[PDB]
Amino acid sequence: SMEQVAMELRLTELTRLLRSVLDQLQDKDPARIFAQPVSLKEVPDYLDHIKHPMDFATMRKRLEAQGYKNLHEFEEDFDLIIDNCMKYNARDTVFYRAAVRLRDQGGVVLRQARREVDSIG
Repeated sequence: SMEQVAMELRLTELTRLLRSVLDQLQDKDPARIFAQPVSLKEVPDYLDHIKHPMDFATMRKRLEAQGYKNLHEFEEDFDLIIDNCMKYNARDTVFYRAAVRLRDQGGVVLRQARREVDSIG
C-alpha cells in the first residue's frame, strides 16, 4: 500500500535523525568507555549484576536495522548504558564518573531531539 510506504519513509527519516543523535551522544564519550559490550570473558559475573546490558555498538546495530520505532525506545537504550554503569561501578571510579558526564551532556542533545521529533512529526 501507499500508506505502508509513507510509514516506511517516516521510519527512515526517524532513523536518520536518531543516527545523528547517536553520533552526538557518542562524542560525549571520548574515552570510548561505552562503545562496546562489557566483555563476559573479562567480567564473567556481569550478568549476575546487570540484566539488560547495553552499549553504543549494540544500539547502532538496532538503529541500522530500523529497530527504534520512536525516540522513547532509543532513549530507553541510552538510559540503560548509563544506569547499568552507575550500578555495577562505584562512585569513585572512572567508569561511574564517565556515565554521569555522558548523562549530563547527553540531556542537552536529547532535549532538542524530542522537539525535532515532535516538530517534524
